[PDB]
Amino acid sequence: TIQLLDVHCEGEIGRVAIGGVPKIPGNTVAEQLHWLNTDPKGEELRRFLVLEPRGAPIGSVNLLLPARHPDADAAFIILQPDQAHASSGSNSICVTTALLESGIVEMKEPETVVTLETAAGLVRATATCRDGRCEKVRLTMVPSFVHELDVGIDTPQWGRIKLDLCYGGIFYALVDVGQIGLTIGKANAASLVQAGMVLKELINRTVPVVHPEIPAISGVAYVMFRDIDADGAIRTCTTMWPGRADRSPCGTGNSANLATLHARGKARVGDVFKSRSIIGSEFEVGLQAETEVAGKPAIIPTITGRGFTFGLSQVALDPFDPMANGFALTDVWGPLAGDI
Amino acid sequence: SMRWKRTIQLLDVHCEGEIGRVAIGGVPKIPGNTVAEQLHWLNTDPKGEELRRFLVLEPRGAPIGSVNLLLPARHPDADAAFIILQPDQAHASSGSNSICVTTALLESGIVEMKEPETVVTLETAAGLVRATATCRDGRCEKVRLTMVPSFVHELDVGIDTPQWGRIKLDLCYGGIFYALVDVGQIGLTIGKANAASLVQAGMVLKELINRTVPVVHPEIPAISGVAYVMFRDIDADGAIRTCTTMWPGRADRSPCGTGNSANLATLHARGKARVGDVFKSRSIIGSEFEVGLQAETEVAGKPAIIPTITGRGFTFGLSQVALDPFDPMANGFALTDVWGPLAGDI
Repeated sequence: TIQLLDVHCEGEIGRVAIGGVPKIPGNTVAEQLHWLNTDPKGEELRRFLVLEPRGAPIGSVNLLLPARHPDADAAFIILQPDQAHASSGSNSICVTTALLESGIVEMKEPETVVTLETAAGLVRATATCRDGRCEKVRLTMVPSFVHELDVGIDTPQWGRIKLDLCYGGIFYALVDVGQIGLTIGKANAASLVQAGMVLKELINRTVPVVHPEIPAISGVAYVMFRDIDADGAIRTCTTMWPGRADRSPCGTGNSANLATLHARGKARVGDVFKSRSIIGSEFEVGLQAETEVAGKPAIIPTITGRGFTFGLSQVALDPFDPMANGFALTDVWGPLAGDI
Repeated sequence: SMRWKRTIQLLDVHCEGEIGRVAIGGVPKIPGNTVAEQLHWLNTDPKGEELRRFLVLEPRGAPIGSVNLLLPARHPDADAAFIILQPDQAHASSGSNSICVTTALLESGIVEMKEPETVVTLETAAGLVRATATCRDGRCEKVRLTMVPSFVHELDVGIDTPQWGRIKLDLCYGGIFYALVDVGQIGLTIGKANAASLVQAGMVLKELINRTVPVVHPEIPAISGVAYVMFRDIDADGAIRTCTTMWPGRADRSPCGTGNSANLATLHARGKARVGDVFKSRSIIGSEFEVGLQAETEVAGKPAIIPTITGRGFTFGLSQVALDPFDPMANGFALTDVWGPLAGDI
């Protein structure tokens, strides 16, 4: 069996696999990510865990893996219906929360520094702990940077629109939502997701991207729509294949967006912003420092959010289930589910 | 992790792809001294809605699957009682979920497993369901349910629709009320590629029907309203192809036991099914049940039948959920991206 702690971060589910995880081939976490995304056994495992009947169209499964850096408490990789991913703020917060509240990592009060090894690098997480509860977690995200601002693409549905290509631990296309004639709110969840899936297909087909120093991280993962609320918060809706919205404000997406703000002169070291998701849940987003990635101007972002352990689950690793290969349908998985 | 926490313990089972989580420990006391009373309570009391919402909506629940609350048996012949929690309401009856419950009771050992066969009597708000389980080496391989008395209310009820014009449906009962609709009338076939469009049609029809076509069981007032619109067809091999659509908008993954029970009553009324007959039914994902006509009977003086439904349950995991009314999202939530077109009414 695989043992999971079921956690949500600002409404976004991150199941944290804390026991019974199989050995994942690779001498680095980046190699393990590559293996998961290329080997048939990697596909089999992911499908088994994420698709029906064992998985749901919402949430990710975070595989805890052996740390390699001596300062890392654990390593992890994020499993989703599309692929394995290197990075995620909401899931890093879920992993931190699970590690501390399970006692796998010793909880110190008022703060515990937890170090998570990802394919993108080490994520340093400062957890505010009180009375055995991990209340919130401030992530120091990996160096984030602009790939290109104001990229134009032709769309049959909305004509020419512009997006920012950028990196916040995985690659994003950021789109001002007014360009597709929608607004970010709950009532538009399906239509926003439909637009995001059209854009992701177009972008993935025509706009290849790879991290200049980490070959295993490539392609635009998600299209994130952005707007501004009246109180000044960065409103976001990250669209995820085969078609659903992130329930959290999106840590990696905010990290990538913060890099665009900094490039435009709209954010500076020391600034703190609020970001709000489609459901109104919130993160604090900070610009901690400037840096460089392979000669490119870059930043060190911070993402602060809360994790809530809501349950425990154990899944039988029985490959004889008649539904062991897993399935999905467009009723609840989104418009591209037929491609699963 | 859960130290110091109040939890509900569940066995996670699927029946032909349809998830039935079975709550076997830490279920709160549900007020009522009959199961029908407990069903009414869940569907009318604020605390009932609170509990259901907490368990079935995000972040704790997903848009697929049901939560089956095991409850004390009242009837002297019953081994256990249960009620089905879904995003729309609590429901009296479910074929797939009765199979999940039986599987979980027997494999956990809560009910003693006998080989080659164990009979488990489940008490529902609709009546007793006899579950005859084929068992071997500690596994409940498959379950034949004797369903509650099923009957026709009216065949070929006409209804005007803006999209498809006037169409016909059968109003009937298989442990809950159904509108059964030949799927050619909406210009779609039942298949995985049409899941979203079938569900959209099912929801339009459910809203129209619930507004204009009240129904109530003539002897069990707690069971009322058309629960589901089920689309039906016949495959090339003669299987009864089904797609039951569930509010706020998804398809049953199973062939639908209660829906097949209601459909079998319509076949019987049409002279197309007799005592002893057996049919196969297939779901939108191609999973299958055996559907039998065991006997004729009467419900409140009306002609009825006793159907059987045979399918397989499979325990895929265990889960525990913390009952924490102080979670900031204790009220639960849903969105139209994954919950279907009527999710905004949650």
